Amino acid sequence: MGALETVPKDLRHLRACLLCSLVKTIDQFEYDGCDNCDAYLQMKGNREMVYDCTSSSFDGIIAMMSPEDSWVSKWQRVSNFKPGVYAVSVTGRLPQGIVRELKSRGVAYKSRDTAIKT
Amino acid sequence: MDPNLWTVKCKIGEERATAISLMRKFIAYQFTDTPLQIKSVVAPEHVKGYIYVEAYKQTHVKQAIEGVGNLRLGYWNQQMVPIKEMTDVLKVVKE
Ligand SMILES: [Zn+2]
Repeated sequence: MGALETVPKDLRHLRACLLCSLVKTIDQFEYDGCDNCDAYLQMKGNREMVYDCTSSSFDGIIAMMSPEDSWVSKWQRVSNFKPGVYAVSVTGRLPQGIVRELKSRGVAYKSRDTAIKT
Repeated sequence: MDPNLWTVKCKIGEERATAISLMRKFIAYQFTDTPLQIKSVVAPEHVKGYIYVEAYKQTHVKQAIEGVGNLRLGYWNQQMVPIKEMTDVLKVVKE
């Protein structure tokens, strides 16, 4: 089920997708887009879109191998996504324009910020 | 049914790298007769000196981490995370 291309290639300039929480390097989002969301986010080939759709501020990682048979994937709401590395919590928000466009297409946006705040 | 979480001693400061290495290992073996049977690995932001491995059986963890240098001091024993504490593994607090 899993693809090696999805896995972060190194630990520098890691970012997490604000829509699905997938973690890859910035160059990998540029090169391949988001493995889960790119039909909707279309960041492949566009660094500016990568900066808008992903965040360098995230907490923890999860190497998700069998999302279909994991308790962790259920808690993290990633059970329908591809095997890959995911952030435990992501700081940030998709731009309003992208959220509105997602909504018009039948995609809801629920924040990947899971942090307990204060 | 749902699997358990197990702690595995890990070379300090190498937790993130090791989780990513196990992701690659899982993918590497997925079309072989010796696949990894673990379900996930968690490296929480501020944890030092171990990682968490999700599996139905402890033996699956041992089998997955065999040969992984950073986990060599965690090879003989893994401790189960008490079920009541499983969401604390994934807790993030921001002041
Ligand atoms: Zn995504």
